[PDB]
Amino acid sequence: EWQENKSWNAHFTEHKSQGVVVLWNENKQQGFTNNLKRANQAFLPASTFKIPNSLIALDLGVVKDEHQVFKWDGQTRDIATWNRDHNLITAMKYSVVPVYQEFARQIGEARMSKMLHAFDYGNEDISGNVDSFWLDGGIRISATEQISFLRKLYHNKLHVSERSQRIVKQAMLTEANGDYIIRAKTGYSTRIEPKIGWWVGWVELDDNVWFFAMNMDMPTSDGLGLRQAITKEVLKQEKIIP
Ligand SMILES: NC(=O)c1ccc(-c2cccc(C(=O)O)c2)cc1
Repeated sequence: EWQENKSWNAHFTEHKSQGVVVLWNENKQQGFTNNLKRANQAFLPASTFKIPNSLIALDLGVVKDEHQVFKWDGQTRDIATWNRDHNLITAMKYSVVPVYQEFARQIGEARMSKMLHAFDYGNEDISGNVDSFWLDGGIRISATEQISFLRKLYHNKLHVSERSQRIVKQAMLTEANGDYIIRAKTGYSTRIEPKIGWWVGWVELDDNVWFFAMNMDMPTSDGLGLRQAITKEVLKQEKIIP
């Protein structure tokens, strides 16, 4: 079941923004959104693709564990935190594209395609460069499809090892306190219009889990913080978090 709650539209417009938030109550098996159509609108995943990319790299032995160090290749890029050594945890944290492009080249077209078919991930189309298709290739995924994929990961039901799924869920850790845990990944798609931002993941409570997927128009990088801020306004209104 899916319910549209148009009162949530204010969380976008009052931030001078436009987008969709999708929530899924795991215990009750019910979904909610401010915009049913945009909840099903398919976009480039951009850096949210680091979730499936991590899983594939781990399960094929491209990445040995969350401590293996991926050396900076010495090229100075415009994002300062990219110009250093990383492991899987910090590469996720800082959304280090060049590390994951190396992952993708080592995975290769055939294995990448097979894995995304097995994951039932979006349109399963990797057309483009093997090392940039999630940024300017043919792959597309909607917010509700992100939730489908995340629910499989949470329950260790994807067609990779349990170990691989546990490690990626560790690398997705974003916030934790006495009230909730958030495991999630941001995305920022700029190479093809429309420019958008993503935030997808879930909120762990003592007695339930709330999955979420949001995207929003992102004409400038100045609004990137709104990905989390808008989502948290929805979570607070629904009393999922204080
Ligand atoms: N102007 C830009 O092209 C640009 C590109 C990427 C980032 C970035 C880098 C690291 C983490 C995140 C993030 O959202 O978590 C975003 C910022 C700015």
